[PDB]
Amino acid sequence: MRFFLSPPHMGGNELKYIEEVFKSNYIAPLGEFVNRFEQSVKDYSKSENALALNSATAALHLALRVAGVKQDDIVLASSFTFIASVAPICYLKAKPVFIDCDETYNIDVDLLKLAIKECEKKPKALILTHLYGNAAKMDEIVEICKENDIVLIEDAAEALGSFYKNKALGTFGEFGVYSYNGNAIITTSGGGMLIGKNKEKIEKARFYSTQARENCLHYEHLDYGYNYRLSNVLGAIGVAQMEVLEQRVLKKREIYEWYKEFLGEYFSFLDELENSRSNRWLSTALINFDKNELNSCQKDINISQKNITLHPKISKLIEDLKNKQIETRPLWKTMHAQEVFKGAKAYLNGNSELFFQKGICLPSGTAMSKDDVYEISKLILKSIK
Amino acid sequence: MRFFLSPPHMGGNELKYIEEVFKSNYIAPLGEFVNRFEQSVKDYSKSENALALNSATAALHLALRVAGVKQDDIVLASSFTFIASVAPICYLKAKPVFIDCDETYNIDVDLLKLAIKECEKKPKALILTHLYGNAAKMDEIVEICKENDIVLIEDAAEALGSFYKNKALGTFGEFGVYSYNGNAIITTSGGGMLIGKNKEKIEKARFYSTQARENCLHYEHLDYGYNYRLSNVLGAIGVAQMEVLEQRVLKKREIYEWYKEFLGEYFSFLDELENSRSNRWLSTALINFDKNELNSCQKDINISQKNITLHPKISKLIEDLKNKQIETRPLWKTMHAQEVFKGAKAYLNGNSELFFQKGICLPSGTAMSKDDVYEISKLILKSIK
Ligand SMILES: CC(=O)N[C@H]1[C@@H](OP(=O)(O)OP(=O)(O)OC[C@H]2O[C@@H](n3ccc(=O)[nH]c3=O)[C@H](O)[C@@H]2O)O[C@H](C)[C@@H](/N=C/c2c(COP(=O)(O)O)cnc(C)c2O)[C@@H]1O
Ligand SMILES: CC(=O)N[C@H]1[C@@H](OP(=O)(O)OP(=O)(O)OC[C@H]2O[C@@H](n3ccc(=O)[nH]c3=O)[C@H](O)[C@@H]2O)O[C@H](C)[C@@H](/N=C/c2c(COP(=O)(O)O)cnc(C)c2O)[C@@H]1O
Repeated sequence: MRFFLSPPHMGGNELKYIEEVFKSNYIAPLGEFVNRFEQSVKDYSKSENALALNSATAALHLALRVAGVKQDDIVLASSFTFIASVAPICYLKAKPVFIDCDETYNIDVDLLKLAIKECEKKPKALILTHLYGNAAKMDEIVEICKENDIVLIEDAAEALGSFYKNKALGTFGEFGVYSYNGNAIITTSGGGMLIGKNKEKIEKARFYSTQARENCLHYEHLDYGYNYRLSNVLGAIGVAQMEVLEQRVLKKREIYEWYKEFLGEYFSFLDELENSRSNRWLSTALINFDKNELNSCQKDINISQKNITLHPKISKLIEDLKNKQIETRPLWKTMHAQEVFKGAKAYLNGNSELFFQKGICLPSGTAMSKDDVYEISKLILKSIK
Repeated sequence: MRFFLSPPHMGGNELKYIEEVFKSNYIAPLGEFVNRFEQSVKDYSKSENALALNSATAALHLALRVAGVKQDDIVLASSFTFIASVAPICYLKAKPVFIDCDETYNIDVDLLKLAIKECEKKPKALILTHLYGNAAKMDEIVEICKENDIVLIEDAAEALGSFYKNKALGTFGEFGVYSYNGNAIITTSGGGMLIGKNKEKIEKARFYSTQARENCLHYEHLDYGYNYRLSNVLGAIGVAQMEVLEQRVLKKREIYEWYKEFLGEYFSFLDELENSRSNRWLSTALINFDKNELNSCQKDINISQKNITLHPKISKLIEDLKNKQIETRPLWKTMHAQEVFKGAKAYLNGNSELFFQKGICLPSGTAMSKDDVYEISKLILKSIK
């Protein structure tokens, strides 16, 4: 393939810091660059607490554990998301209630109110995805969660570098998670950060992350925990990648603006919320789309596996570009159509399914030039007419 | 500290292979060195299947999941072990039944038979620790598990490089796990390998390891999974470390033989099983110990948190050596005395608690010379008389 969605983009101080790790001989999930990695996420996000982990999935698992979610507790979540977001609900055997999205790709604010209202019992938490870097309607969701005493866990796994009203996505919730998996805006080759408001709670996540050891020489355990802690070698990568995070954000936004410029007449590019700044982690576009097709229903279902057919120009577009060795992908297939979540409760308004029909993820690698985006865009244009 | 239990010992091709990873641009939990890492574990262990993961804890979690352990299923396990071994029982909300150890530090064979006999229902699996690299009585345990249709999962997390009757520890069970955490005989700075007999099953673990995706472009999920997959950068480390594994094994055994030579008159060093080869991951020694103190009881309890006092010469020995900047540690404090496992069923014969009293983990780093071991040993001798 010539172009991937969002491959690694390295070329900083990664090797240099890794060599410092080798010199230290802390070849372990702890050490100076774990610490520095967490410092850098605090410096950037302005969250006061950060815990370097091996994945954002782990971060969410810990956020939920530390929030006191138990078996059969209700956890609200975004339907329009990647399964990692909600897999931890399954780990804790909590009961997921999935909620459709709005014009930002994120949980719809009125559906949220509906879903909470109709829970058979007070929901304990909400995992809010910020899909593709886009901010959800935070003042509203935050307030709703405050009003209902719902722990907000922002899943900003795709949204490191996104902002709403000058605040880092991740810093509104009690908890925030960022991914540094291989295709994230920056990477540790696999990694994550759990940030949060409560220093005790984060430090409790920290305790869980290293097998729930009491502070003593022998092994003493009042609870059970995990091995979730991030490798210091990978922490080094994290540090060097954090050095270019903002540069990456700035570039992903340029690439999106380019796509808009080359494809604007023929695709719909939904706007980020005024008073936000999406990291545009992937540039996405909707074909044959009118915003007034949104909210074509308001219902709750028990989920069944559902086959959703791509708009024909999307499936052709994917195939055409694949033949020219350009990776594109459908938008995330809603959890409300997934077999894994058979039986679980979901609120629909039609939107996530409609986005899956008409949407596409475009190559958004920050190593691409304008000319790259240009040649990709004209193959996209060739394909559709 | 001048000497740690088992720090990283690098100095091979680690940086070289990491640089190859950077050149590849697979800065992700997949790629060539993940693959090569798994190949090397197959070449060495002779297991036909290997799955590179971020920890041995993950490996065990997957071994249990894939074995079909469900909530409230009984899982037998070693008491004398590190909590990571049994934490996955907790993840699946299975019911642990812990079993005391014999003169090898591993599950006693008769107690095992007892515990199985008295289970309120057929136990689904057994997680057998091979403590400190030492082989448990495999022909017996294997047979017992076969007879009772118990899935044997060897926890060889500490025993990479150990053998029983010419077979790699890890390759007797349906599943085997190895750790490459920061203090293991070799390291990836955090990592593990799930090996096993059944290629389907291992590949099923593989599927779970990357979020349980159906093989298609869009995201389609019939089940939920994890993010457990190992980083390719760390895989590179694994490959280069696997190149010295046997050398390390050979060295750990030398160091043990040295400790025996310098401390033999004053400590008891229990022998590995004839027709085995322990990796001697840590050199361990028992003070004021007679083998006939073993099996001083045969009872089942419901666990309560129990304070076990070190033999005074052990606690003094630890303090004395700590003051000379040498790390020593007690032996692993049995799960049958841990608060976390309050209420759970445990079979005792006295042995694990007696080993905790009189035992010590000695510095066993493979970078140590004979002179190092010598100077450590005479400080040990100074301390005890
Ligand atoms: C391995 C990887 O990159 N995983 C991310 C990805 O999953 P998936 O689509 O299954 O992965 P693939 O694209 O098949 O993986 C191929 C890898 O090869 C790499 N690559 C390819 C070519 C090359 O030359 N070099 C290279 O390295 C790619 O950049 C990529 O990382 O796509 C998802 C959208 C991401 N989402 C994670 C997520 C979580 C959980 O984060 P966690 O992954 O646990 O940190 C929580 N919530 C939400 C809303 C999330 O979205 C995953 O982190
Ligand atoms: C981080 C680490 O090394 N963890 C291993 C260790 O846990 P713990 O005692 O809490 O760790 P500490 O010694 O406090 O960690 C300090 C780290 O700093 C490193 N270090 C220190 C000085 C230096 O200069 N450089 C340096 O890097 C050390 O080598 C060490 O790795 O000691 C346990 C005995 C190991 N056991 C794991 C296990 C599992 C699960 O394996 P997993 O860890 O999930 O791969 C399943 N079953 C069984 C029977 C197991 O035993 C853990 O893998």
